[PDB]
Amino acid sequence: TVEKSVVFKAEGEHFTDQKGNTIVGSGSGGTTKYFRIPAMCTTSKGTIVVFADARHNTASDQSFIDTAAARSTDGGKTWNKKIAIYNDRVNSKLSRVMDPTCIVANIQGRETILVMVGKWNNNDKTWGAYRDKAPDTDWDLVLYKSTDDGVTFSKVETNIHDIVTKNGTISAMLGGVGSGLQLNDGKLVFPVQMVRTKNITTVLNTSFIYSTDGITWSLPSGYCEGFGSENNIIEFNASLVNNIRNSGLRRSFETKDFGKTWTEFPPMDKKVDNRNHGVQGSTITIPSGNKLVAAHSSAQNKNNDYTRSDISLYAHNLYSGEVKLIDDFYPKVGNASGAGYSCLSYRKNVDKETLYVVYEANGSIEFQDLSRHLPVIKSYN
Ligand SMILES: CC(=O)N[C@H]1[C@H]([C@H](O)[C@H](O)CO)O[C@H](P(=O)(O)O)C[C@@H]1O
Ligand SMILES: [K+]
Repeated sequence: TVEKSVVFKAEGEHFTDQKGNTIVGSGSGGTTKYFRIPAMCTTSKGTIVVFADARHNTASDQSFIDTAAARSTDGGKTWNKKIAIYNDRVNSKLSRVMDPTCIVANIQGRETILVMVGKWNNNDKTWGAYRDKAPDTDWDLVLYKSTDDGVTFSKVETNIHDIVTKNGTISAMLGGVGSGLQLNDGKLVFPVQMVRTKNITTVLNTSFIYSTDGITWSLPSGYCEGFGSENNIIEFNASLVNNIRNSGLRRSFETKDFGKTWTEFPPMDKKVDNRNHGVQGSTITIPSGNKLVAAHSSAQNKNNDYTRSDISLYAHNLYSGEVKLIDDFYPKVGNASGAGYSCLSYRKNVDKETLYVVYEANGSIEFQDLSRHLPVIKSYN
């Protein structure tokens, strides 16, 4: 409802641990230093829930991180904040939970918010460097859920570690970043990225995990090419279509056999250029009559580097393959320490449609209401 607000302020937030003691970060006055990787979900009550890495000491990936959650019930004007998932606190310099992917769904009639993050404790190198073990012993992928509209989160005892181990060719797995989805048949789907074991020629692959109850998960038999691995999936008729990060042009593939084989999807394949290094992007579908339109956000990256400037909203015509820039909502050069990520959230509650975005803005996480752009996006079919 509000047009724009700051969800998490770099060097402006103070969080407390499980015992009620304040977490003294490296920010001014002992605040959390930097926020990254925003994920957002809107509920049937109109509640906006935002998750993000609370990188307490540094913006670097291998650092002390907790998953923060902010909840707004007044259209994004004010935010109630807290830590949703705490890292294990084994290593004060490296313990972390990171890269959230959320899903808002109705599981057997109960509206649930699921959040999945990767967890590490002693690894001091980038996750893609660990390929000797199946899986890496330092790694874990945890899932938390909220059944009270984002107020409290609880760990879900899942079989995810089991399926990865059983596969035997996966060193580590992570969510695609941003948001997953609930299919028409009710199944929950989390797009995933995976680092394969050393013997596999392809270092990274993309796929997804699915579940009916959110407790028992499955992995399909096939694998999609990895590229920059971060990705989102959308349901289009009887297909699952992904949108993957890649240095240069984004890639898009579709499965018509539920994860067994993937072929490039022309309407979205190589349509948006993120330039050097690539960036994570959010891709969701928006209904228009009895048709669908895909809305997407990622950085134009005008400096062709890690600054990832100009985080923009695009509309993808799934039928014709046309693409159009709808709005450059953050037309600024980002902080090379960590920038460019975003997450879109569309929802139609009763007769009210809303389109929101959450994105990285120089260490902080900002929110913008993009609903005014819906008529233009919805006409792209
Ligand atoms: C688990 C993890 O490391 N996530 C980080 C990834 C990852 O290192 C790369 O995607 C290579 O796998 O990098 C991005 P970015 O630096 O491109 O902004 C920040 C993420 O927090
Ligand atoms: K990185």
